[PDB]
Amino acid sequence: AQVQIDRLINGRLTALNAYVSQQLSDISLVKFGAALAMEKVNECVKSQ
Amino acid sequence: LSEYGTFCDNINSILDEVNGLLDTTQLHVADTLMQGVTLSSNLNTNLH
Repeated sequence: AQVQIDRLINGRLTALNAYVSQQLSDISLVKFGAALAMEKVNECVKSQ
Repeated sequence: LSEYGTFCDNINSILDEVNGLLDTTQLHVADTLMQGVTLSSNLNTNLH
């Protein structure tokens, strides 16, 4: 049962590593989107 | 490999999304180059 469960663990742990890499990459784009939004608030809304 | 099917679906989906971002970016660059560009119909760069 350990032999079959270890295959499930390696598959599910590999799936979590892939997901965590994806989420790290996506949040970097969200941070740059937020920086652009803050720049537009300051330079288009509060001032011209 | 069919027992690992979600890995290939994710790899294909991520590269398709990445390539969609490259396409969207190229359109935004081309739009930026063309924005406000007005030319005379009389313009002939062989003579001008």
